[PDB]
Amino acid sequence: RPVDLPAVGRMRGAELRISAKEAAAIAREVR
Amino acid sequence: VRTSVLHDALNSINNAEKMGKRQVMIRPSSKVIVKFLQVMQRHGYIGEFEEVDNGKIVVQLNGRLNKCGVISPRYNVRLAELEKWVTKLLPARQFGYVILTTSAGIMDHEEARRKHVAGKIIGFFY
Amino acid sequence: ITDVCFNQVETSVIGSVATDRSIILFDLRTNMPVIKTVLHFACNRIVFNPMEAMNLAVASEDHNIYIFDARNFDKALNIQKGHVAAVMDVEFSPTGEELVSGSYDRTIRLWRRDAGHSRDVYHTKRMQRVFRTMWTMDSKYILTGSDDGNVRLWRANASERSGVKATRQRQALEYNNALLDRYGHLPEIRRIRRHRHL
Amino acid sequence: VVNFLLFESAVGFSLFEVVHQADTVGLELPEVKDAMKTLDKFGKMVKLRSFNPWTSAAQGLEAINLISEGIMPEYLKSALEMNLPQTSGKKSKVVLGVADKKLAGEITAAFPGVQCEAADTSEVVAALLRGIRTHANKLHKSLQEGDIGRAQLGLGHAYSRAKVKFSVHKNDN
Amino acid sequence: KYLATGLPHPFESQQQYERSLRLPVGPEWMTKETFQDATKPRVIIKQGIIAPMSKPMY
Amino acid sequence: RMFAKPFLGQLGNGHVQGVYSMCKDKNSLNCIASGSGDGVVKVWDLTTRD
Amino acid sequence: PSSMFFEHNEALVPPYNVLVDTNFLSRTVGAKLPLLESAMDCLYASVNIIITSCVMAELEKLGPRYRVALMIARDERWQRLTCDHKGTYADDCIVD
Ligand SMILES: [Zn+2]
Repeated sequence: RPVDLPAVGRMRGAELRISAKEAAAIAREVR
Repeated sequence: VRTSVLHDALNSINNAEKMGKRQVMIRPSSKVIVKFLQVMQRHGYIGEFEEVDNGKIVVQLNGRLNKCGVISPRYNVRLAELEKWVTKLLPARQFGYVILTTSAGIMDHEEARRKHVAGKIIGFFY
Repeated sequence: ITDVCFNQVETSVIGSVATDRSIILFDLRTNMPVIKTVLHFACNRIVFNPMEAMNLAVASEDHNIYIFDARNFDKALNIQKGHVAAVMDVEFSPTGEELVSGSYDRTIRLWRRDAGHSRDVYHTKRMQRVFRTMWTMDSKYILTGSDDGNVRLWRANASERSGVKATRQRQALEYNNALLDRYGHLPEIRRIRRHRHL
Repeated sequence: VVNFLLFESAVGFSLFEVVHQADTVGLELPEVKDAMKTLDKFGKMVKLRSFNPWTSAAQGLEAINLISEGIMPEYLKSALEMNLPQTSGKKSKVVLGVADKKLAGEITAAFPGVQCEAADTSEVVAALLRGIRTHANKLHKSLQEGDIGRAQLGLGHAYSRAKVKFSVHKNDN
Repeated sequence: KYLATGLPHPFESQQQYERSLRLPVGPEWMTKETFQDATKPRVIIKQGIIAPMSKPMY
Repeated sequence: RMFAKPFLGQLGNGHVQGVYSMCKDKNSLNCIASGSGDGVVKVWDLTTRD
Repeated sequence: PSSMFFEHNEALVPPYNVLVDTNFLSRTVGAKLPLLESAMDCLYASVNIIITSCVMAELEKLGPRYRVALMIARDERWQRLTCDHKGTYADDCIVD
């Protein structure tokens, strides 16, 4: 697998789609 | 059709950085693209670009960057969230930058921590 | 103005390239530019000849090295064409008779001054791109600053070992070089001396 | 770029003149290390120019007790006056190669036209004096009266006894 | 395969090139002085700083 | 073609990002310097490449 | 060897010397995971973290897709153990 790919959402081309749960999951981790 | 002309531009930049070309022809121009490349040029990942008119952008690139990307839903982010967002988007905290559309403009996360302002995550490069 | 180079032989003559696909000269004694020629493609780097004061070489995005005369910019004195991607750096040997070019693909190309085609090509899977190549002042070893973060030390004359040689050793080497200068154009000798693994 | 080099040994001090000097970029190369090993490929580098032996063991003792402390002796100044071309460093210099840095500074202060390179700082002259110390028995053998082993033995004993003051409080035999 | 397929670059005539080689280089066929003078290289590089030329020689 | 072995070595550990400029000393013989892409420069001595 | 009491190495006391292989290095860059910080958080002790030139050689021999992991390895604050052998095979280098 590619190393450079980030861990939050799926990547298609240059567009990175983040589901609404994942941005909530980061806000849960901060709190 | 991808209305995200920023994503079409960044797809062209990623194709050139993979294919080893030394310039592109970003055919639909904008102003958010120009600000994005202004940040990339501040951090030295792109040599020199010009906006010519019919317009389009000619972007001399150094061969230093790895990946460009846009965050498509453009989530809002505070500073205490910004640290975790940086360390979850970048492979390392000292490599690459996250782009923010703040109330002070469009800038990187280090300039956002300098100027003490939060905002929406729009894109990233490394 | 991308590159700048003092002429080391003739002092107070400065050459420069610019992204107008142009080369410009400068006389430092009367502080003004001198002449400007527009080429077809952009030139990455200018350099001068350390033994002949008037000859210069531009490494250019036409995959090409142009050896020019600074007195008559009408035509190129020589055109070295061997590359695949753009030429990033060119450097004359301190004896003034050879050239190194590091290219934007993964190659170093060693040239004679009157050749017009590659004497040698150097490459490596670990070498990622090539940005700056320059001789040592021995004119025997070349150095390569890459995009992998590595400065590598290669040698020109890849099959010629250094150090002190005995007389019957360096006579055998000089005899082989003179014999290849004579019979180097015959078919078997030609194909074996031109074969290099790219 | 070295022109001459000093080399001090127990029988005396000799200065060699280098011709076909050593490659400085390929000093860590195996072919150049093999050249520094073999006498048939290092005697092409060095050619013996001058030799000054001691007159006596007292002069050799004074020679060590000046050179190790750093100060150059008057007869070393004499032989350098005789062998080096008389210049002052305004338009042409002579590069000498010496083993010690304090001796380098003093030879440069005594002769302004001679630029000295110390073996403690410069790797070229370090490898070159290392090769001469390697082959020092054969480079001198045409004028080496006897050997060097007993000379080094007696001179090390004389130097150690002068440093220790051994005979004035060793009496039990 | 031992014949030559075309004329080399400086030469202009078959008689010129095929009569210009004409003499073996080796030590079996020529004297020692001739062998040394005929296999001396054109550029003789000694060790040291090869600095660019200060003043015109001629 | 058999004894064509051109690679000799590599100066030190290298840089972190790529080497985007380098320059020799035209007076000396073993003084090199190289400046990388993360803006760190290094001065190398060619006699001790470790 | 001394300091070996029946498969219990008494030579390893903190600061721990940790040799890094290319597989571990590629996967610790892939898992968004900081190398020295996670090693210190695993061992609860100060590590010094070394990379052999065979490991750097295999990371360089892999293409420019792994340039980020290469830069992460080429961080300056870590010890570089130069190897004196031929093949640049990281497994046999580490085992020897
Ligand atoms: Zn190893």
